[PDB]
Amino acid sequence: LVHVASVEKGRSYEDFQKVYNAIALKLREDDEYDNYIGYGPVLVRLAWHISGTWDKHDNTGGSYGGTYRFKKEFNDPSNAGLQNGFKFLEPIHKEFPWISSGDLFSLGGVTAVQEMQGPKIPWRCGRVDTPEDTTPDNGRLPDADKDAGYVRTFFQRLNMNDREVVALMGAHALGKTHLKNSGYEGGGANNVFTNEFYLNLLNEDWKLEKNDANNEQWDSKSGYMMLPTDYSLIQDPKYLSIVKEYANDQDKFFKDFSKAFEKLLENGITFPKDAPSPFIFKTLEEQGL
Ligand code: HEM
Repeated sequence: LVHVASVEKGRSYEDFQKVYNAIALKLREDDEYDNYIGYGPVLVRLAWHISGTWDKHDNTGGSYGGTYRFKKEFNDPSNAGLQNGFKFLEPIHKEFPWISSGDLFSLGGVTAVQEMQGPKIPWRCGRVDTPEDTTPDNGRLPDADKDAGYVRTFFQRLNMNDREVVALMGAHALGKTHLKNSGYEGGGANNVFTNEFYLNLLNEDWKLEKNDANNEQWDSKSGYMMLPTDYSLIQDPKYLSIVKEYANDQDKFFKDFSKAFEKLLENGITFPKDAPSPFIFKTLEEQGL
């Protein structure tokens, strides 16, 4: 099964920079969402969930088809809460009806990472909407109550190795969990992209507690939390080494995250040899906007 990137007709870097800018300006404007976290974190999660349905074995799922717009995927219990990100992106799509849904969802994640002071994430256009019958079934996104061996095996389906997994998980510096969405009680939250997920794993005094949904999570007195799958990264000796690396090298974390996140958002897509090079968008701050 082959999905060939097809550039939206006549569009070029400047068109997509305009879409980036509209997303970034709305991120600035709609600042009260989720107790003043803003929409950044949920847009990153949305980009990951529309990509994380991919299966390397048959090239089903993945970001290309934009299938999150269909009820089966929109209503996946694993996607609870992401409707907020979809609703955020609705006026963007109305202003720019030419961008494909997969391009918009993935660009939302890139824009959020960069605007939250994260690394530059190169981004490629050309995802094409596919029909409702191409929507992947529920159950392809990962469980949080599991251990390191589960995480490692899960991410093999996405063609990610240990370093790529530990880098991607650093996005859990962002935002919070919400009991009503996922059965996990949120702790201290931020909307600035840093390597503090790794520092928190290594430096906090973690206690294994039960939350009000009767699920186990790791909590600290500082008010931070970790899922069992997060904490597995310091229980497994191979993951632990990489956690320590990223805790001690911000730039390395940024560079590895940027590569893994672009890869995640591009899995499943065949780019023609003459496709445009990846775009690196300027932030609002870099543009003086
Ligand atoms: C084993 C892998 C993973 C598991 C089990 C997992 C699970 C979860 C859960 C349960 C939540 C809370 C949802 C809610 O209650 O609102 C969450 C939030 C989040 N996840 Fe993950 N996740 C994983 C990997 C990732 C990856 C790879 C990324 C992106 C690179 C990511 C980005 C985020 C973000 C940014 C949030 C915060 C959303 C918000 O504040 O609304 N996650 N994740």
